[PDB]
Amino acid sequence: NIVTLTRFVMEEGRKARGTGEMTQLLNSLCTAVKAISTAVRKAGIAHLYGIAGSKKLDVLSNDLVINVLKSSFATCVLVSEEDKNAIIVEPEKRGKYVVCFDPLDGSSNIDCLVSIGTIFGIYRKNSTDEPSEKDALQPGRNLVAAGYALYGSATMLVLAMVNGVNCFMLDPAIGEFILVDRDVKIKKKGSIYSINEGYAKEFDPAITEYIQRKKFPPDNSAPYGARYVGSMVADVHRTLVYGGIFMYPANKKSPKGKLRLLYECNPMAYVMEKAGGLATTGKEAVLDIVPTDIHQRAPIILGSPEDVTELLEIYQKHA
Amino acid sequence: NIVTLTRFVMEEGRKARGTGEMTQLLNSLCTAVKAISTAVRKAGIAHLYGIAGSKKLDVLSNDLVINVLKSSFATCVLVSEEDKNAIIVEPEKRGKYVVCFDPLDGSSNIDCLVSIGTIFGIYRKNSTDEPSEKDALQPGRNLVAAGYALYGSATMLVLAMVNGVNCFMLDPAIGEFILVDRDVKIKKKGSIYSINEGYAKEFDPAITEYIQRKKFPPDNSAPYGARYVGSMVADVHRTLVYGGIFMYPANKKSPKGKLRLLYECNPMAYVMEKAGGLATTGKEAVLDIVPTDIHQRAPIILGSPEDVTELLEIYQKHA
Amino acid sequence: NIVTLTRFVMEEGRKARGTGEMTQLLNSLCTAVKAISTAVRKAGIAHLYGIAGSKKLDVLSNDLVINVLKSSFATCVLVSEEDKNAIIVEPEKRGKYVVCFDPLDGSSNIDCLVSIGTIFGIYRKNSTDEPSEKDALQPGRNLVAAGYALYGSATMLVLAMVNGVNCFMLDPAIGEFILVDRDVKIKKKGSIYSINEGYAKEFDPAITEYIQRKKFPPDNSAPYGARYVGSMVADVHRTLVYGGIFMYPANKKSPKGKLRLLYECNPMAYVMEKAGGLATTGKEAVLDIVPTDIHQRAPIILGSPEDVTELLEIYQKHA
Amino acid sequence: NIVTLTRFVMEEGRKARGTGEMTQLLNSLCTAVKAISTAVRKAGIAHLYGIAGSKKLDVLSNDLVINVLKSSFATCVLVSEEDKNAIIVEPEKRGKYVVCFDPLDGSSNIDCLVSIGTIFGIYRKNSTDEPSEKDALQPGRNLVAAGYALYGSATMLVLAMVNGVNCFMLDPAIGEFILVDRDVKIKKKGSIYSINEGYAKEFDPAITEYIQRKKFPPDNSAPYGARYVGSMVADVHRTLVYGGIFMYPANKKSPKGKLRLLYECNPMAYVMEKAGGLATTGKEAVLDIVPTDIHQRAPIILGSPEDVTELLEIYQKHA
Ligand SMILES: Nc1ncnc2c1ncn2[C@@H]1O[C@H](COP(=O)(O)O)[C@@H](O)[C@H]1O
Ligand SMILES: Nc1ncnc2c1ncn2[C@@H]1O[C@H](COP(=O)(O)O)[C@@H](O)[C@H]1O
Ligand SMILES: Nc1ncnc2c1ncn2[C@@H]1O[C@H](COP(=O)(O)O)[C@@H](O)[C@H]1O
Ligand SMILES: Nc1ncnc2c1ncn2[C@@H]1O[C@H](COP(=O)(O)O)[C@@H](O)[C@H]1O
Ligand SMILES: O=P(O)(O)OC[C@H]1O[C@](O)(CO)[C@@H](O)[C@@H]1O
Ligand SMILES: O=P(O)(O)OC[C@H]1O[C@](O)(CO)[C@@H](O)[C@@H]1O
Ligand SMILES: O=P(O)(O)OC[C@H]1O[C@](O)(CO)[C@@H](O)[C@@H]1O
Ligand SMILES: O=P(O)(O)OC[C@H]1O[C@](O)(CO)[C@@H](O)[C@@H]1O
Ligand SMILES: *[C@@H]1CC(=O)N(CC)C1=O
Ligand SMILES: *[C@@H]1CC(=O)N(CC)C1=O
Ligand SMILES: *[C@@H]1CC(=O)N(CC)C1=O
Ligand SMILES: *[C@@H]1CC(=O)N(CC)C1=O
Ligand SMILES: [Mg+2]
Ligand SMILES: [Mg+2]
Ligand SMILES: [Mg+2]
Ligand SMILES: [Mg+2]
Repeated sequence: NIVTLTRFVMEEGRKARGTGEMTQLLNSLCTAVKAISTAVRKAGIAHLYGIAGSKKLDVLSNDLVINVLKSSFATCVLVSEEDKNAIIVEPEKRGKYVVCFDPLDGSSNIDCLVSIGTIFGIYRKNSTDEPSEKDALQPGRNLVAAGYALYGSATMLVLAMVNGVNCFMLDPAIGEFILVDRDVKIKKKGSIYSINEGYAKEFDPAITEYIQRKKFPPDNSAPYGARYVGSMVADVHRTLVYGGIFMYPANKKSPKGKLRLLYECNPMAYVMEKAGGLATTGKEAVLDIVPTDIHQRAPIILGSPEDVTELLEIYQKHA
Repeated sequence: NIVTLTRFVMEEGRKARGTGEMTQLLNSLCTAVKAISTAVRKAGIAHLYGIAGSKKLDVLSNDLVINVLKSSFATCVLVSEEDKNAIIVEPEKRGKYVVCFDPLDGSSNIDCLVSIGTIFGIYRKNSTDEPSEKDALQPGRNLVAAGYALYGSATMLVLAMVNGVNCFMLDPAIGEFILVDRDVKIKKKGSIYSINEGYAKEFDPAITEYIQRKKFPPDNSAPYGARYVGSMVADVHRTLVYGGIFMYPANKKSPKGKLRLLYECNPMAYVMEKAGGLATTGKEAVLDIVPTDIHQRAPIILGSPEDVTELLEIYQKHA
Repeated sequence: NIVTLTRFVMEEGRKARGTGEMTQLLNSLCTAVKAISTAVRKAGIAHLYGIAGSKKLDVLSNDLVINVLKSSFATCVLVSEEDKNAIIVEPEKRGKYVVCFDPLDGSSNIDCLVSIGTIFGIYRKNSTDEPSEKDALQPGRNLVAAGYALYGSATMLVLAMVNGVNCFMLDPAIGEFILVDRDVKIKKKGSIYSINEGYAKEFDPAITEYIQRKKFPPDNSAPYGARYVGSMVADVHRTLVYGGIFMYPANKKSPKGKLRLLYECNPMAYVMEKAGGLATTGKEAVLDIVPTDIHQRAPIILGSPEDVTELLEIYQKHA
Repeated sequence: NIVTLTRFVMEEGRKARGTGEMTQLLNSLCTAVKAISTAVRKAGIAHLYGIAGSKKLDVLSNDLVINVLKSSFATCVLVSEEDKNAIIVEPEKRGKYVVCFDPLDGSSNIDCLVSIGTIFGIYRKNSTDEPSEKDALQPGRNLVAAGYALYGSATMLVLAMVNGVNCFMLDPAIGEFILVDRDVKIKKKGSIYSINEGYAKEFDPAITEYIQRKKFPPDNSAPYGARYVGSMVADVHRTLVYGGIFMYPANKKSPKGKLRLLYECNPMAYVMEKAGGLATTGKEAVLDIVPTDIHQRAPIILGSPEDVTELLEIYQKHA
């Protein structure tokens, strides 16, 4: 039997005996992602170019996520990469979930048709205080659900929750995601490393050494191949699906790293851990950082455990 | 006024006073590419997964190109990356054009949702001999038309002919490509370099030196950023659209390079030259190589002229 | 706030405090209908016509409904117009719902591109006996849910449940139904009558008289217009949405009428009553017939109450 | 070999040795019709209903036809049901063709999801005068091409030209029409008659008699079935494809009939004659009427020759 995402979410919801609030939240997200995907793939562009005489994607994207999420009646605080402040949802529309998201990531690559994606993280609100931005400032270890949709050759939604990681391909003919990979586990050790080497001159010494190992294995094994798409979601997904390592460590231009903690790193740290991989800054597990700002950045190295561990040891060694 | 690809091909055809054979050829290709794109984006996958109880993409892809091209009644010799021998078309279906193509490229990246593409090159048959594979063995300088379709965030067809390079976005809602960039010119000098550094230990000395320049500019300018998707069509298109350099030089694993001369390098060499860029092996212009085998490989460095020229000078210097 | 069908079903489910079984059932149906719609509108037909070298719609249709419904884990007995016997679902896949449906209706009109549709009725299984066909033999008054999807200019799903009738337009771009008409009420009296007059010579005398009234109003009011598409779902939907009357009374060729009781008449009788209209055979309310065979037929007159009542009075008068 | 509409138009163009102007015209139309079809089937409606916070179909429809047709550079005078005056195209955009069209017909049926369609007729401009509305006032016998697209269960384009009638199904997955019926011939005699009987009290005496024959065959043959969708394009297409007769004769409300001569009747008269059928007002062949106003109406009876002839004889008899 074929399993759609809507059924998958619904059975899981039933299993956990939820009141169905989170299920509605997940149904919404899932709707939002289909709307973004159709917009990404440029359906209807001929209208912009005057086919009948007569918004930018990342703005449209953000607006779909915000409106559809408010529509779920399941959230109370949203954080979007696109908005300077946490969005507090209106009382009449308020539920218990806090959702951090990046509506459209890798848009420095929309002119180039580069694979892009949406990243989401979902927290339960615990405090009884009138909902506020501090509700977003929870370490990633407290995620209830997290994943991303990727708009690449095809569109996939990957959703990690307490019980594993699942990939659902979008069948754009019928507007339905199809379970295709169940209980996904990253391989222990990979063959690909993924970093922007253009920063070779700002790299710290453990990264420099690690890059040399990959190219000239001190033990005379096969050198890793290199891949760097420049879309976190594209690169992380290849990592998840094929193994290897993905790095965005701190550099002089970005001394606390470049990627964002709340709505890029953490979600991906979460998918990686439930898939058996690791996600570190080099000094600490990503998921254990207690954030202090909703747009805080962090360095991140993630992927196959043996690989991330080999780099951690090099950071350790450079005491 | 909006301009579709079908109208663009047709006006150009009219302008050149063609008998309309090449126009039919280009209309077919354009159809084929839409069929591949819908298959790439996985429409109808739910059927494979048993939505109603009850082929691989690159095989499907190849079959669409062959059948649609035969359908144009405009070709006599096809070369596909997927077929060991040139396909000679049947007399009743025979026209004057020779088409070299790669039906689906970067499929080592379909499990990973990596952007993939189709690359085509079109030659006129000149000899009067019964059509044969030697009809494919023409230096790329003799191309009449060439381009690629990219299946990335969105689908684009790029078509270069004697009079410039044009990009047409696919609007999947109505099955129509829309002219979006006219007369495209690569910038003289870029900021991105694109190579698989995992081969750092097989690289020849001009490549090694060039990579160091990009990372540590001897003149203290800004270091290039690195991008490597691992799909020739994705990487070349970013190059075309944003400038920079793309390299696949020879290595010990691949001593004559890896990419294919007839249906990957040449088409891209052609798009690059009509867009004002360069495409060299390091010793000679790609388009001037007289091929001797339909699956011959060549090293290729291509992109922005100042950039390719800086590398050529380093090859020259290492006399 | 926009309301999708998935959210609508889910909130209603929550409201009724269901265990979510019926919700899964309704989610499935809703999926099935999108798959049928894409097949109806002929996506992918080029493959049948050899675009890459190398089932009938109503068979495909039936198979989608059966497989997707089994997939819901919510049903135990299915009745399809297409299957001679009730389908008993397997124990491991068994739930409490009995679903009578017509997978694709008005296919005598697929060669002609006539609007066609899917009709469904859902009963709860009450008896404790090992599920069997008698579980389908429930008067329509016991329906829990019922409606149809129409594949006409656009695709609409209409769903009637205890609390009213709702119409959801399919947005085929994102595979999502959008609530567009809430709590739909048929108008008391209409201006259109819908019957196949080609049977004028078999018509009983109350129908003959009623047809004359519509054309030559004995009171000198405006004569009704006539519409007869020949697709029950098309004609009933126009009735629902614009008012008037729809008739398929008994004739010599079909002495108990032509339409089917379990999976055409009853569902439509149910939509009509919750929308404020009537559905009679001429002697009794359709919804009160206790069926004795799963493929039993019945005469049906349905639509706006004043209109159906005017015809009932004529049947009464012809004592 | 599969045949797309674009190839079909192009080969025919080649065969007739056209300069390719009409080919561009037909390519445009074909594009326009795909844009209308996607709009009809309501892709993107969720945007109207606020999926991201934040025109009517027949207006949109009209605008697509006008802009795409101007885009062909092939026309000089357009007549649309929607515009009070002929549209004269601008000199820089001017070609030789006159196109009469009805952008979206049967919209009195968009609330009801009734099958609707677009009807077009194409004339060559013969006079040398500065193009004007009299260029539209040509009897239908002078058509060069004519047909309609139908938005019904699926979308079909039917195109009649001097050499026969051809039907092309739209495959919405790839935005391509597929030849499915070649050289279509209506059957000599049919079994269906199609008229709005609600006008029984205004009908002239030959229509009244003809209707009685269909229901009570004076020769004791089988009575015709009745079908009346209320969309000219739906009813005419069923007629073409299944045979029978379609009538919209004059009534007191509409003493010169209701349908329009330039952009409904004539095109359909033309398709019918090239398919072997007839199209009469009852006194004269539709195609031979010399129109005097661009929005002139005419009575029309059309379909299978034996059938139209049986009605003509009854009009003759009622001397
Ligand atoms: N659809 C679902 N899938 C997986 N887990 C869920 C789902 N719904 C609820 N849960 C678990 O049950 C908790 C409470 O559910 P709720 O009543 O929906 O807020 C959630 O925070 C999850 O831990
Ligand atoms: N559609 C077209 N676009 C651009 N150039 C064309 C086109 N059709 C023909 N040409 C030029 O005219 C030559 C002969 O055309 P043909 O008669 O189509 O083989 C082609 O090889 C091209 O050089
Ligand atoms: N999604 C729903 N929409 C409307 N009514 C429902 C829904 N789910 C359940 N109900 C009502 O609750 C009953 C039991 O629900 P269930 O536990 O899903 O079988 C159903 O038979 C309906 O009467
Ligand atoms: N694509 C076509 N299909 C069928 N007939 C055509 C086509 N193109 C041209 N013709 C015939 O050739 C005439 C002149 O063509 P043109 O030069 O396109 O205006 C047209 O009016 C038609 O009679
Ligand atoms: O150009 P850089 O510095 O290598 O940045 C690449 C990163 O930038 C982003 O687009 C911005 O978030 C990421 O998706 C991607 O990983
Ligand atoms: O793994 P490598 O050796 O870097 O190869 C990448 C290249 O391989 C291909 O997929 C094979 O043609 C190209 O599209 C791409 O440029
Ligand atoms: O040709 P008839 O006898 O008027 O039948 C029309 C009816 O037939 C069906 O196609 C068969 O169920 C109905 O949808 C429609 O109402
Ligand atoms: O309601 P009536 O008078 O039967 O009109 C039906 C006709 O009206 C139109 O919608 C108006 O052109 C036609 O397509 C159709 O044949
Ligand atoms: C496209 C445009 C751009 O600037 N890049 C990032 C290097 C792209 O991929
Ligand atoms: C996906 C799968 C694979 O092996 N790679 C190439 C390194 C992918 O991108
Ligand atoms: C199409 C084909 C057919 O026989 N009819 C029913 C009268 C159609 O509508
Ligand atoms: C829909 C709405 C309307 O008034 N009718 C025409 C009788 C429809 O079909
Ligand atoms: Mg981001
Ligand atoms: Mg290749
Ligand atoms: Mg039926
Ligand atoms: Mg009209």
